Amino acid sequence: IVGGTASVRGEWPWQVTLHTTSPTQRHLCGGSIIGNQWILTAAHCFYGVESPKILRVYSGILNQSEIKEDTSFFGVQEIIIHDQYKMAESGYDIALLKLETTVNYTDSQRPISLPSKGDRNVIYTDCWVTGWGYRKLRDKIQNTLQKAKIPLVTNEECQKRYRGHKITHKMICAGYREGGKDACKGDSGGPLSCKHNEVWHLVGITSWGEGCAQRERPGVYTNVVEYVDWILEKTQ
Ligand SMILES: CC(C)C[C@@H](NC1CCCCC1)C(=O)N1CC(F)(F)C[C@H]1C(=O)NCc1ccc2c(N)nccc2c1
Repeated sequence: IVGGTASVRGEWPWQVTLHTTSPTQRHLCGGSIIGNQWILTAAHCFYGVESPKILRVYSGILNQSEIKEDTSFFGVQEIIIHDQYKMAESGYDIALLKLETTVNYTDSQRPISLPSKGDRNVIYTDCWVTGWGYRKLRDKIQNTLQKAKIPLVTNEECQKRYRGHKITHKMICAGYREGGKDACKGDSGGPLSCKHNEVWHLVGITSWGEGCAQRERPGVYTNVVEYVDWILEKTQ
């Protein structure tokens, strides 16, 4: 996250850190808890991932430095990538991880609600992006989970900013006209979380953007509402 601030423990309980362990352990991407056995993340996170065997899901993490060799993690049974997925920028940037066990929900591990039936035309004005990504181009993964509030921009506006890409109704964009606050490399797969009637909803999945916090270049997110039928198909 660019232009963000540190979170405090327990603040974003659906946030997970997805680690790879090949060739060595490191944070690969964010994700969100959407069910007891289910994490929603981005398809592009899996590019160099040989199989589910090398992955580890950590919940309840504030600082990456907390994760030690005795820190409990959830194994991944299955990575379900959308059948039409090809590359982040061409859309369908959505994956489910089916975990090897069911999370017992606690204060530090909670689900985030999908966008609700009946809420398709709701205007979300309290959206937040979270993760351990870069604070600049050519940075590193950050220790403390970062947060930044970011306004949604219309698809029309987003297309005018990305005239070399096909922005579709299955994407949603978010950013300030002057930049300064944005998601970045390593925030991939984490939530764009929006609070409506005091209930949080997973509105976006961090996907791609041109640079990070560059002016007039918003973040482009997977528009979760348009995949709710696909999610429910795979999770039932
Ligand atoms: C060629 C470009 C059109 C896209 C390209 N630009 C990044 C910028 C940072 C250094 C690495 C390359 C891009 O995003 N990605 C390349 C890819 F498809 F392999 C994966 C994807 C990526 O890095 N996802 C993370 C990301 C980056 C910038 C973001 C951002 N600025 N806002 C919200 C969300 C943002 C999320």
